[PDB]
Amino acid sequence: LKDYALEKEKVKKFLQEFYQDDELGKKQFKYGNQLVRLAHREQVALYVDLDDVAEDDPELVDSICENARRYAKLFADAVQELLPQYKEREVVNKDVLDVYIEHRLMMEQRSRDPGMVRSPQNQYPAELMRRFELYFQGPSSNKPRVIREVRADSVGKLVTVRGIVTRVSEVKPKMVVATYTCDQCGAETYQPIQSPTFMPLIMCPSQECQTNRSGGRLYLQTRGSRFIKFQEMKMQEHSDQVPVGNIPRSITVLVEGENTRIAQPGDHVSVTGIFLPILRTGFRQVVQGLLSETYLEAHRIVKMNKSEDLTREELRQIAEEDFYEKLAASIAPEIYGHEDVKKALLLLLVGGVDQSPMKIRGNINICLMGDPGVAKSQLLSYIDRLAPRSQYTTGRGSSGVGLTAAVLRDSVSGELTLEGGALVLADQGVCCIDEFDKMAEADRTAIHEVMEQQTISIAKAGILTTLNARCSILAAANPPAALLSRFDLLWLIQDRPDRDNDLRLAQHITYVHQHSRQPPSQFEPLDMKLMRRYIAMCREKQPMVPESLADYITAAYVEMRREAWASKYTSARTLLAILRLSTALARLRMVDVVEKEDVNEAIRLMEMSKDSLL
Amino acid sequence: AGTVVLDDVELREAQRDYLDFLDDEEDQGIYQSKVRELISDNQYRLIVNVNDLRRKNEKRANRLLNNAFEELVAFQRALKDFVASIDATYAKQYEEFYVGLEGSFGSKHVSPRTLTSCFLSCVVCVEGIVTKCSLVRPKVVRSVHYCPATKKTIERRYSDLTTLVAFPSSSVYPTKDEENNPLETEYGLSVYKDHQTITIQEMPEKAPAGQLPRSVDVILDDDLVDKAKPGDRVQVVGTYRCLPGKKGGYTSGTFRTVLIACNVKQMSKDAQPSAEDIAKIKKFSKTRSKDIFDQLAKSLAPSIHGHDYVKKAILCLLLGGVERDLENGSHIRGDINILLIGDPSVAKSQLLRYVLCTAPRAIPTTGRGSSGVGLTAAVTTDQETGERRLEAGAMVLADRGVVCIDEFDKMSDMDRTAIHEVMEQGRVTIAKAGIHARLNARCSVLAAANPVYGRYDQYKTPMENIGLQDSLLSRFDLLFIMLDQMDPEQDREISDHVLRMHRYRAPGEQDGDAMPLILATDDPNFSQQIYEKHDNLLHGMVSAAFMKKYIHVAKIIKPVLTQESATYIAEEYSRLRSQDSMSSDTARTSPVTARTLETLIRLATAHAKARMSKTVDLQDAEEAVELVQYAYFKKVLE
Amino acid sequence: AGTVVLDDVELREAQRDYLDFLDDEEDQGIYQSKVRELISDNQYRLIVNVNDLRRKNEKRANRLLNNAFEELVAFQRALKDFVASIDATYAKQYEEFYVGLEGSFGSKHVSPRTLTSCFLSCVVCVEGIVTKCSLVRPKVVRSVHYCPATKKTIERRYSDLTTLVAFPSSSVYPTKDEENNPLETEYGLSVYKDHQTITIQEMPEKAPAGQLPRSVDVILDDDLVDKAKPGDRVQVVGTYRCLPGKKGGYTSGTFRTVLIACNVKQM
Amino acid sequence: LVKIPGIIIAASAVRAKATRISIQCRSCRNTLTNIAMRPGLEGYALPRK
DNA sequence: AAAAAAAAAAAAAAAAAAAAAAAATTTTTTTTTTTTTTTTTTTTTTT
Ligand SMILES: Nc1ncnc2c1ncn2[C@@H]1O[C@H](COP(=O)(O)OP(=O)(O)O)[C@@H](O)[C@H]1O
Ligand SMILES: Nc1ncnc2c1ncn2[C@@H]1O[C@H](COP(=O)(O)OP(=O)(O)O)[C@@H](O)[C@H]1O
Ligand SMILES: [Mg+2]
Ligand SMILES: [Mg+2]
Ligand SMILES: [Zn+2]
Ligand SMILES: [Zn+2]
Repeated sequence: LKDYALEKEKVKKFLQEFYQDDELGKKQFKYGNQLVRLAHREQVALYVDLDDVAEDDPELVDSICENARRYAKLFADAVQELLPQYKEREVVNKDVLDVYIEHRLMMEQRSRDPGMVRSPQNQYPAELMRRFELYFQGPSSNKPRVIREVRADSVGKLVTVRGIVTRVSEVKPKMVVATYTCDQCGAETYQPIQSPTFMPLIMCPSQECQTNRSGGRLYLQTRGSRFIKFQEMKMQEHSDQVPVGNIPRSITVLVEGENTRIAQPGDHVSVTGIFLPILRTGFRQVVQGLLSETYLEAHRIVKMNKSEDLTREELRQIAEEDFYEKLAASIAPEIYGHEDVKKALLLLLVGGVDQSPMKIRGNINICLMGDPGVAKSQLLSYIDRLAPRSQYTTGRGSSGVGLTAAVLRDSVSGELTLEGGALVLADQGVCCIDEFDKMAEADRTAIHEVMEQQTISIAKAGILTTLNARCSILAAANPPAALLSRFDLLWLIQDRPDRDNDLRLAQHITYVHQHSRQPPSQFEPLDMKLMRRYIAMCREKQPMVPESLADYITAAYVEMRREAWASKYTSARTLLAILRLSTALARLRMVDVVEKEDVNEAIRLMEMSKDSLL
Repeated sequence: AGTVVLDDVELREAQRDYLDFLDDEEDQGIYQSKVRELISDNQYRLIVNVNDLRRKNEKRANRLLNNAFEELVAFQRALKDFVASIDATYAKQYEEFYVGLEGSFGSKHVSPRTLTSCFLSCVVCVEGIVTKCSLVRPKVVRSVHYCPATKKTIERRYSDLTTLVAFPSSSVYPTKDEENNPLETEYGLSVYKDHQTITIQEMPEKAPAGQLPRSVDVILDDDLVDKAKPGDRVQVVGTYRCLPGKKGGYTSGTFRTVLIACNVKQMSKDAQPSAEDIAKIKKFSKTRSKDIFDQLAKSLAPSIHGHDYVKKAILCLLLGGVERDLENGSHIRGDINILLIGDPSVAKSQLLRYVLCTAPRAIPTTGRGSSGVGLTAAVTTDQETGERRLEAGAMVLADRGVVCIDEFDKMSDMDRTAIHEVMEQGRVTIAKAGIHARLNARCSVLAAANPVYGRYDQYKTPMENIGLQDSLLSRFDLLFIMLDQMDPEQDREISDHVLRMHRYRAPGEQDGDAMPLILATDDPNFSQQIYEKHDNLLHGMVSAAFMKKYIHVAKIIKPVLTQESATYIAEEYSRLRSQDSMSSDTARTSPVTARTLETLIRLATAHAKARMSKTVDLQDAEEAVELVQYAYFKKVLE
Repeated sequence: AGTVVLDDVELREAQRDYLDFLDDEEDQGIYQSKVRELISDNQYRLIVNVNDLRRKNEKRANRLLNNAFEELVAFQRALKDFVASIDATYAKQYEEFYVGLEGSFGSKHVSPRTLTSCFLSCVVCVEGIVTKCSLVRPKVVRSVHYCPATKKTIERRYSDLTTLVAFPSSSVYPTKDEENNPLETEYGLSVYKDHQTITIQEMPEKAPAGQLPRSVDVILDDDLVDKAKPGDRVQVVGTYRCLPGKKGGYTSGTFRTVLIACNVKQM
Repeated sequence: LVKIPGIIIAASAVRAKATRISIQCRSCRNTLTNIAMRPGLEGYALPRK
């Protein structure tokens, strides 16, 4: 119970006189500039930082957290009232809604009669004239909650949760303010929408129609009405924060406006937003009372961990001649040895360069075939955690529709939508397929098609589509033409006992068990964040093969093909592999031209991978 | 205003009796201490023992168990008054306090099949298995509204009429002011309580074999919502009532009955564990810190003779190693996997059943009785919302526990391959297009396999006698070949032990009678001395309960490898990999990989935990080395 | 339960202003002395001079005159709070402390003829002669019942819905228990309020000559019932309101009006 | 009254059928306790006034 | 000052204007639950 006029004045003071040094120690009035852009219509969403609010008024932040929707509306009204005094020039009428807004304001000014008192139902709804949205960036003090722990005590509260996106619908038009036009009076009726559904109006309430006592039927218009991009996603508990014997819990997040098209399935997302109910009318409730479903009205969605979205010394380390070896070493440092396999996995992460002269994929596929207990699954899991877009499939737990897509009954409307499996979620990413050799034949055929065509051609009963799965494949198996012909690299890992090697491995593993970290080396291994940043910086560095390298590459190919022919499998795929591996090496070296060193390292990797087969 | 109550003799008597029962200073003080405990823990429900209530006041016990609603109302009023007396500032925080019950209910302890009309309005205790667990929905009990036109704020109060007659005026949610101004509901100020509905089914083992199951619907209000999940065995105590229908000029006699749970408790009363016992454990650890491990090993399975190394390994399993969660999220498992590959009638199955009875969260699985989705996680569709849901399997349930896989060898290769991830990294990664999940199952596997041909042919190598591939065997950190040795002396020992155990009789409880073939007495699974007395007929031995408590306390301790033990283990592992570690005529029972070094580290940590060492020393390392040496080699005769 | 107001800004402001006016200690304690005098005399109706009220706060005076029921309720709450502050036991003894008005009413001072519908829900000071009176009847404001079968004692309260929407639920006198146990009313414990109805006619020497006289019905309650008898030239200060009709289904739109007297004076 | 032989091929769960009901008026809250329900498969039409 | 006539009043009987009281089950819908069918997926057997 507080004076909302006073609260509105407080938020207005904050917005108008808050400042920070975000730009090289220059007081710039952050939210003032944002308001300027909002008035100019160059910005749709405004993200208020509750950390900034608390910098001066912590109790206001507490009030917002205790009752966010109310204070969300208060901030929206404050911005609405502030826009005119920040407006500096005329809007360019970005869209049809802007045209409608200007027309309505113009004719309201025309029929103003300023002194006349207008009925409350005789004005434009506030949401009908916004063209902007206001969301809250949760305070840093608020520790993130857990989907299971967010309960009725948090209803109406600004909670921040973290989880995996298991599903997200496609952006749909959700009506905010329905508009109607009458067949008698030429006046517009408006119906703001708060319930999940609504009943369209029949008769017109316009003063003219009421006076004339005409029929005054009115027709619903999608033109003057106001819509907002609407998405419905489901976030899931992280594995590390589920109870002992419990399966992770899922929360329905509703995203609207500029927050849509930020989170896709499989992303690690931290969602700040308001926990709210939805009345459960209709259902013959078992228990009397106003029981209601729940959801999270999203305000700020951020990508976490691998889903995440430089300094002179950083550029120095990139330029350093040993940068490639540093990156190859930093991958899974707790796993001893396997320097060459680490280099191969780094190349798989970086990728080659896609060419569409007939489109030839630039992905690198690697299959670690090996003896039991040789870190195959450990490296697969490390890549799964590292690669920004990655999926992990162990055996037949995720088989069939777990790899491909399936038709599932949608919820926002109710219909057969298409949900993507592991391969789809790994699209333009990595799929780590452990226990490859034990996989079902159908899944193996699907992986075969994905490794070459980058697609999944499903023609089952309920589904007939061609999914796009542009994912590199890092498979693991234990002891072959059926795999050597296809996979870009086939790497054999045999653990042959040896006194010195086993002693070193035992020392390494014992130190790991002691200090929960890899033994110190000459160079500190790079963090997952830095590694992902460098990998991404390498992705957008497409180099090209000079005409000079043609002779050298052809000579190498013919030589290796002679070796394969003489010995007791080489093909054009071998030369393609050399090309894409060399391009990946060039990407890592930050050059636009593939070089002799690149081709040399490609051939060395191929030679050692094949030597592993013997 | 309406018809308030001026004075009520029965209510006053009930509240006075309950306040007297709760105020315990002239008495022992149990419930005063319990109220202080809940105040300290910031809760608003007290668990009151029906046995204590009956002891102090028979009349109040009968009244509470026969007319629960108003009696529980009076009890909760007394509870709030008592909490205010102890500290009013905390009593003001919570609107109401709740009274759950426990203890023994004579005829009110029933199964969903036996919960009939006779128990309507009474307090009942029902033990069963959860089948359905709806979502936790907020139910509004006090709604705050704001009128922008008049700046007024209003509060609407809705009574919990779940089982009482409700009229529409009670449930009318306000939307317009008196003069039809729009009202905006303030969610941040309104009050909601979590509400859930579950279903409790007659336990499959206790239900009659012939007929179909019987179930009961249970309403859980705040503080009792996420206490149970489908498939769990739980005890729910609450009032069995009738749910009102809906307004209608016609009605059939039928009524929909439910159970408003006042408390819910896990069947896994064994999943959880005094200063006397704590000091006893401290002295036991301190006194004989070297032979404590051996004494525990020998006392582990008293009814099974011999198998010293097998029992040592089982103790190491029950203790578990120390997991290593690295700075990069990498995971090194701490659980320990044992495969008893053995000749018929060598007590491997009995060891499995011992671990079932002893260890917390032990799940019994069989070769072909738990296939695929039943053994690991699964994905299904709700069939009502058309949405995909996870379903925990045997190992997901056994997370932070043990899975006893009898007849492991006769599992399909599909299932055995599916179990690889659980064995290695302790999780199940399952995905269908709709939903992908990474469930945690950090379980330890105790498998009981018989060799190909039925009986272990000692002339053939262990690789041949074990019909399993090296990739699978590497999963099991310890592999014990348990032969039915034909030594007459050991035969004498075993026969004497068996006959002594068969001759044993219960002390006093039995005198020549027959063991009987449950609702009459409280259910043991839910029921609330260092050494055994040296009976000559059982010994010719640490107590079971003290062993349980000591293992529980020693599980938490996290010993850290010391440099000396690390060097010793590394040298021994190098030798084990080397060829010289095995002489002629000895064959490896399982290939030695880095998995075996992890086995050594885990076994040494388990030994250090048995000793509560806080450091894994050369003693522990040597014991682990010796056990691995015994387990990983076999001498093949010609 | 039901709707309960939390932040009624107008009610809070009215209570604050009325309590400030009744403080009076710095303002030569006129109303402080009046409250003390009524406390000593064992009275529970304070007569307030509207001229002094207007001098202190013209806003409150206008609000009270033009909105009778709301402002009178706020004034009575403030008076009860003041009476409790001066002496708590007396405040607890008397449930509700009433406020009657006195002084110079610029336009509200009228006669039964000039009293038109423009004064509904306002404070009017009407002069006239009592043409007739009614017997003083007790209306039950709080009934108490005892159930011999269960020894329970219940107490029902009836609100003063004289000029407010009233439903059958509010005006049902319990005669059985929830289990159909006959009740017995405890008349001694029950609370009754005396109520009377009089008729004020325009003074013949003031009425226009040769015309029939104009009358008005006045409702008197506890502590005002027997303040006048037929033939008394009385000044009644009260609230003019429309009396609700019986539950119908068809309404002719005609509403009997009446004056809920808050003060009665003789010559 | 009939005596017949047969075999039971199903048996529904045991539910609660009211033998007496107490109906309370919404307006005056007065009750009409102890209304004798008929036995068997049969319903009761509540009073309208 | 007394008798008769006039009228003046009091009380009782009667007839409308407005208000108040009395009387009131049946048909159709939808939701849940349960079952049946199709296709895909998985499992098992034979070569
Ligand atoms: N070269 C190595 N360096 C460090 N640890 C290793 C090495 N090889 C195996 N390990 C350890 O041994 C275990 C077995 O490896 P894992 O990859 O699970 O077997 P697989 O290769 O069959 O998947 C892992 O826990 C891993 O940490
Ligand atoms: N060493 C032993 N000590 C005690 N009992 C034994 C021993 N060996 C066999 N038995 C007895 O033989 C029976 C074998 O049954 P079980 O253990 O279920 O089969 P298996 O021994 O093949 O696992 C048990 O009832 C057990 O009492
Ligand atoms: Mg593996
Ligand atoms: Mg057996
Ligand atoms: Zn119109
Ligand atoms: Zn009634």
